[PDB]
Amino acid sequence: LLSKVAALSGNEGDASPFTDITVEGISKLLREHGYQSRGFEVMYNGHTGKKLMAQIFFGPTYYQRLRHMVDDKIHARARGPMQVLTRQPVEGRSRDGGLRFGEMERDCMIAHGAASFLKERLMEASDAFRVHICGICGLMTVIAKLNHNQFECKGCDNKIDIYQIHIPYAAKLLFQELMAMNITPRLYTDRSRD
Amino acid sequence: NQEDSMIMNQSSIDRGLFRSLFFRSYMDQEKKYGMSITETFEKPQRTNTLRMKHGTYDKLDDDGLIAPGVRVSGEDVIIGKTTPISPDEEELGQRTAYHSKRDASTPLRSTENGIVDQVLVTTNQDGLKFVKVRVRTTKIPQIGDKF
Amino acid sequence: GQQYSSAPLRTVKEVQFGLFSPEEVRAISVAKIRFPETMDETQTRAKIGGLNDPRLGSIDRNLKCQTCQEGMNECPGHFGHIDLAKPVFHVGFIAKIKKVCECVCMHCGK
Amino acid sequence: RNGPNEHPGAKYVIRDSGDRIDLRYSKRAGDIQLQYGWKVERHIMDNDPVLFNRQP
Amino acid sequence: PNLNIVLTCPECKVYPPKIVERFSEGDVVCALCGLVLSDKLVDTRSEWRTFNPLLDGNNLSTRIGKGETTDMRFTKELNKAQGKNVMDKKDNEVQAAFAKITMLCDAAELPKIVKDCAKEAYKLCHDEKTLKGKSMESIMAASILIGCRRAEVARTFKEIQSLIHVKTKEFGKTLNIMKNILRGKSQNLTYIPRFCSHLGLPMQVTTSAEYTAKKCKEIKEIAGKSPITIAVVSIYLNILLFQIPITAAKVGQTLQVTEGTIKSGYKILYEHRDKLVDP
Amino acid sequence: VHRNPARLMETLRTLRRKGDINPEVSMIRDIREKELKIFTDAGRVYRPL
Amino acid sequence: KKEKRIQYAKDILQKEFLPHITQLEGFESRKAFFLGYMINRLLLCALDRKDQDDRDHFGKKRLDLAGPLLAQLFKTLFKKLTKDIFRYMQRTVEEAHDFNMKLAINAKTITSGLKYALATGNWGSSRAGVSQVLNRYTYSSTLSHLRRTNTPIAKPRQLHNTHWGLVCPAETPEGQACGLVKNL
Amino acid sequence: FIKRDRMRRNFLRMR
Amino acid sequence: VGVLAAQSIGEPATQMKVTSGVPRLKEILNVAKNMKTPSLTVY
Amino acid sequence: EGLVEYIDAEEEESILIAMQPEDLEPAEVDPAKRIRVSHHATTFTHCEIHPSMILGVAASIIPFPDHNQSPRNTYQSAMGKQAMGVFLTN
Amino acid sequence: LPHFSKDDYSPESKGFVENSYLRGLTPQEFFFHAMGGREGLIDTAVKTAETGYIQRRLVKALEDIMVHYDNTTRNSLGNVIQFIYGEDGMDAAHIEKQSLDTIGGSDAAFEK
Amino acid sequence: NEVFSRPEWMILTCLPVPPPPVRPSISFNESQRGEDDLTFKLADILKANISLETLEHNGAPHHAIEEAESLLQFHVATYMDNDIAGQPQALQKSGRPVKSIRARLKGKEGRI
Amino acid sequence: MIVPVRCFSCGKVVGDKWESYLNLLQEDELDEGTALSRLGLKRYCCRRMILTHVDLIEKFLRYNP
Amino acid sequence: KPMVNESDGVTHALYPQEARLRNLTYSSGLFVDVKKRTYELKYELGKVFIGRLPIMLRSKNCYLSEATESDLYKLKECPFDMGGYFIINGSEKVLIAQERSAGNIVQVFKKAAPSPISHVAEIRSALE
Ligand SMILES: [Zn+2]
Ligand SMILES: [Zn+2]
Ligand SMILES: [Zn+2]
Ligand SMILES: [Zn+2]
Ligand SMILES: [Zn+2]
Repeated sequence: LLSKVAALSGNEGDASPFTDITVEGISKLLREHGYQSRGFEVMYNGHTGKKLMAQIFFGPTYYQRLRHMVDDKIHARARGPMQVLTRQPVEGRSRDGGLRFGEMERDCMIAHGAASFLKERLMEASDAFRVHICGICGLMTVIAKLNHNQFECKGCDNKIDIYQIHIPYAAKLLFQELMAMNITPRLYTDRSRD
Repeated sequence: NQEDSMIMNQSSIDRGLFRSLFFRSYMDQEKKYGMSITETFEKPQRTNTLRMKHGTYDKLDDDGLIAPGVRVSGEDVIIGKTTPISPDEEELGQRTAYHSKRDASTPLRSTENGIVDQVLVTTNQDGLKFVKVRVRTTKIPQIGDKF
Repeated sequence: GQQYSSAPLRTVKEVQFGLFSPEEVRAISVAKIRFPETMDETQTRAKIGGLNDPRLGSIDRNLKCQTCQEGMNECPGHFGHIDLAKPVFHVGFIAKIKKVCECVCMHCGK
Repeated sequence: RNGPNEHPGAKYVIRDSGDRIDLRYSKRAGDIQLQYGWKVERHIMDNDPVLFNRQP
Repeated sequence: PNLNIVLTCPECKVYPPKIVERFSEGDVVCALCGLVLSDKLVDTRSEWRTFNPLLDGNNLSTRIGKGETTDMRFTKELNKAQGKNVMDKKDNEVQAAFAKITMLCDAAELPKIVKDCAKEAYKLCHDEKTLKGKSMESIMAASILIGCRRAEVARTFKEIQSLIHVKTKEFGKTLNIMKNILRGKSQNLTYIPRFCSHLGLPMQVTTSAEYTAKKCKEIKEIAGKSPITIAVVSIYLNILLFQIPITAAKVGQTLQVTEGTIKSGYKILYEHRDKLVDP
Repeated sequence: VHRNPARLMETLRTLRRKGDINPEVSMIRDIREKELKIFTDAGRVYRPL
Repeated sequence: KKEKRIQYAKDILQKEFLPHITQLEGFESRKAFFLGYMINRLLLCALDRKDQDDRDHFGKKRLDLAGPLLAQLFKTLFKKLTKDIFRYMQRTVEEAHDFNMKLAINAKTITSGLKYALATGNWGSSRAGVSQVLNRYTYSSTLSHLRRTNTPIAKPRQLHNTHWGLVCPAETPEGQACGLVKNL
Repeated sequence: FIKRDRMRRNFLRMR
Repeated sequence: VGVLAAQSIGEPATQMKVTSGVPRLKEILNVAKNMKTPSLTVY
Repeated sequence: EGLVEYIDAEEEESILIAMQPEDLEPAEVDPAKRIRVSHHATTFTHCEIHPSMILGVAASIIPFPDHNQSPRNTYQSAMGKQAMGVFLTN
Repeated sequence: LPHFSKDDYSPESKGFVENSYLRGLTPQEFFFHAMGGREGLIDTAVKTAETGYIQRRLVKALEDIMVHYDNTTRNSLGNVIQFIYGEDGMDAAHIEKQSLDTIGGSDAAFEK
Repeated sequence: NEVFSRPEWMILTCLPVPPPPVRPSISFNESQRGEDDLTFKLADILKANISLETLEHNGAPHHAIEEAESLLQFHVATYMDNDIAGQPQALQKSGRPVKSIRARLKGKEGRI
Repeated sequence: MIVPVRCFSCGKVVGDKWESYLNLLQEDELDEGTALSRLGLKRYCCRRMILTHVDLIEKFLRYNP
Repeated sequence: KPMVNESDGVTHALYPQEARLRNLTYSSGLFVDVKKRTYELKYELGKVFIGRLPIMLRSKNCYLSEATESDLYKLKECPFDMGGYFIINGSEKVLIAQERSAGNIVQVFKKAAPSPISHVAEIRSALE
């Protein structure tokens, strides 16, 4: 309102916090210029050109543009570069990184009861690794030279019973760190406890 | 307009309302490790330079820089810098055929574009020839912009 | 995108957690790792018998990882070892061992 | 036949052998005919359900 | 034994790999048939984000210092254990030598490039047979002078001599045999702006002494008698051409040059005053 | 201590307003506490009145 | 020895005991009166005649600009400089050699100390986040940025009545650092 | 109710 | 049903004589040995 | 000349400050103006220069912050540190 | 505030804002309103910071609980929490508030 | 359990060495090559082990043997868990604490 | 800056009214509303342009190229 | 006054604009009159550079404090530049005002814990 009165009279209105300027005085000063004292003004529609039933509060207002823009936010990733440590999609828009599927998202997928979308999102959509484990010991010591279809597991005398499993690369990092920490994460495809 | 949404006049935008300029500065510097290896600002040739980016190198000059005023887009190399390599150090892929040097230029951002405003070259404190670039880009108010 | 294998494909069921025996560590490992240096003396390749020799896994794609062959996107890795001349304790077990020292005799071992 | 530039197009082809041919640089070859059992990766057109989420 | 992975296109097989690398998609593709050659591309920039072979080599080491919650007794026992194992390697001389050389270079206000060149020179010499001593002072002074000559810097012998007392003669011999070492492991103009900085002279007198130095280098006669006197008599003539007064005593006591020498050179220089005028 | 804080406080205030003492020095006279604190140390935040 | 521990304890009561006022010998009567004053305040607070001393009073708080910070920093760096110079003196007289003014007084201790402290966020972890890059988004961001005061980690986040006319009651960030950052 | 910014003419015409 | 219950209880926690609200919920879930207001209702 | 004095937060405990000069100093209504206090206090030792000075730099840009709630003044004081403009001319 | 007298228990000096947002507020009221605003922001921030931790403890507390093909709520280890889900076996997406006509009404209306 | 755990196995005698697929080193610009912290820890274990063997081969000062034994115990202890209370913290030459495996498995946003 | 061309609403040309505007202000010493009433502007959409303009090109020209 | 010593050895005056463009540190040299004496025991028988000090802009040591409007336009510095910050490696660093408690004041506090101490009279004593 005071910006409209300032735009009509030509004098910048004083907008100090603690003064004696009231709203009724600005309504009178705007009334002296011919417009409605309450800031309303009869508007017409743009599509039909028909008068609007309710008057619109219409007047200038000072605005500012922030740093946040869409051109520095929108980004999509479809098969890009992976990290060197976890072999997972990188972090950052400049490095062409993917979005994070955190723990709460997985908990929501469990709440919906969709296990196939969770498995696909945590394997094919991210990282999927194939390894071979031994029958006697469930460790990843199975040397695989499959150019001639040959396998071994060091330290347990096996060249026949070798199993193939698909686990994420992060889980393999966990198992290898446990083996580096003197912990045996033995994996068995059969149920011995029954 | 619902939920703090605003409708802006297009004719006012076309006449220059809330239009702003963005100046991005890319600073590059050549360095010398043990004096034996010396980075040099130059235009890399596609014949003897290994590890060269897929960007275009037609906007570079003879010194390996883009003169101001040249319209550049994303994936464009602004400052061409090459590093000397040793033949018996890596020998990866075709390194035993290129022989010469390895590319290590600093290109523009992938999503950015504009007109190079100003480029200056100066020696820093220890006498290393570094170069600063400044590219300007008018960002017309879009629907996704915040006010 | 990995290479095909003829091994039978099964899921992972039971997982057993246990301690690593030193004999099993020596039976799983392939190298001894005696030189504290990283790369070779010629500042290239690997030390061959050191902290990161081709007897373990490798990166940089171009290298082949001698004992698996194949590539880095396929190499699970390989294990080395370190044979100490003086036995040491493990941190996460320092308490437990102590409790064992308070549960058994220190001579007849009963 | 539209190309990756146009929206009603594709990006990569996967033959039944498990091998991916990129549509880029494939126009230099000339013609690419599809067979039964292949997997062509298309762009997101209409009527495609996708998950929508907002943190936290 | 081989271990060299070479990417080829089995469909093209017409030429060695003339391929293109798509980093945004993380693949490498043949630029002919358009067939991809590899998926899931690794990065070198991303692993470097978390983080010297030229000098330290392949040696690794780790510090032991005090902890957040620890005792001072354990910190001393671990450091004394490393003090008994410090004899296992003869690399204690490189860290102490680089420390003292670091102190001298930091005392001379020389740039880091001359410091790295001097450290590289001392690393090239180190402990060879042809050195055979010199009490660690002459190899340090000569290494600093070598690192100064390599970085296109100019430092007079009386300057390093003013820093370190190397007795000149043994310094010259150690510098000579050191230069032979450098040749076995395979310019006075820069002095003018330095002395002009010592006297606080304008730029026109500096470039005037540059043209005078080059011309006097082209005229012959006397040739030089060491370039320092040619520099001081050149600046002396270029300053007697203008009106800024320093006389001969002040410039002789500031630049450490004999007055009879700058007058002896000022005589024949005044004789060759003809062809030395730039404008 | 001092057995006449009235005249002394008036003197220090009159000499404080004339510009002799630095105006950054803040002096307080707590009556109930029967104290007279004088603060001339750096770090205090003041405002003109 | 007892004869040295009685005089040593007396020297503790004359020097380390109450460093303020002074540290000379003979000021025991004065410190006795001040001590009796502190006991009078403690027992006088125990008789419920005075409330607990408030720590949120802004008058009891002191700010530190570049003056005090560079006073501590330049003080410690100067002490290290003196100690190093004396070390060079003892090395010179002990090893029996010549002296040089270029090897005794070093400049990279003061240059590296001031340049490093004003370069990094630390002021030497004791203190961190002291030096921040200047925000040049607009003019009011620089004005409001230079006058920004920080408080290291009663409720200090709530606005106190002593902040009238000294701290802006509205200009404050939101998030984890709410109310800890203040504006003049 | 507006900011009086013409004080230069008033002070110049008053002093 | 466990995740659905944990969400059906955790969601009203965002909108938040004896003590009520988030501290009281913390005392109930943690099962603390002492409450903020140990009161009784003697009928 | 003894016409203005600096006051910290310690001396503020022992002074009586007046808000407006020509409203609380002299001794004694349109319904559009706000209701104020009285002038029963006589021992006014100091007087406020102007109340609008209690705000900071960011809050000073706000027009009529009295008629606006405080958290909006805080949010605007936070958005005023990132708007587009002209910081300098060089 | 240092603008009022000592030992003042009047409501205006103790925080009452008798003015409205249409006619503006006085400084001694805008200060207290700023205190209330900052207190509101701090309180909301703490309530969110604790709400997140509570949310994680509830999610990780109730996770491996489901209903098998026997209408019995039991976890993965087989421990039976509830013999019947919700003690009735009804999903929370088909329940509506109903009125019991057996207890409602007087005795004369019941017999009538 | 005899087949899985033994008190003799609780005491470390031989130490497994993980491959670079666990600790990937970097060779940036061919002259700035960075090695992981676990690699430096393995170097410390090798230097302390070879030092202890050398001190135990020729002569026996009885004190340097205990200093080298506590040194190797410190390198292995910090190799398994660097953030051990009551013990000094190993720091890298760059100015940061040594990253151990336990630190990779303990803090948030890690491996779990 | 440097006199916005046209207007940000109606579209009327105003760039040729700045020189006269200042000329009417520095010569006739009239008010802002009177000068805007002499230029021919009858809508406040235009008035906010001349009234709220901050000419910063003058402070930009004082730098040597 | 603020100065810069280059790589070749020349040292000249520094301006904040060239300091920002060359990624330098706006500092000034510091000298000290170092006096030495030799006693032989009470028998008694230099302007040394100690280091550089970063200078805040718009300060009595910087060149811009005495500059006028047109002079600032010659040095390519806006007159609206408030200054009050440092320049290190071409970066404008600001030292945020720290806050701490005062000393040499007797304080008393209560202890609502089951500790045998009921009231504590703390006083942080320190010299000026
Ligand atoms: Zn096996
Ligand atoms: Zn392998
Ligand atoms: Zn063979
Ligand atoms: Zn091909
Ligand atoms: Zn208009």
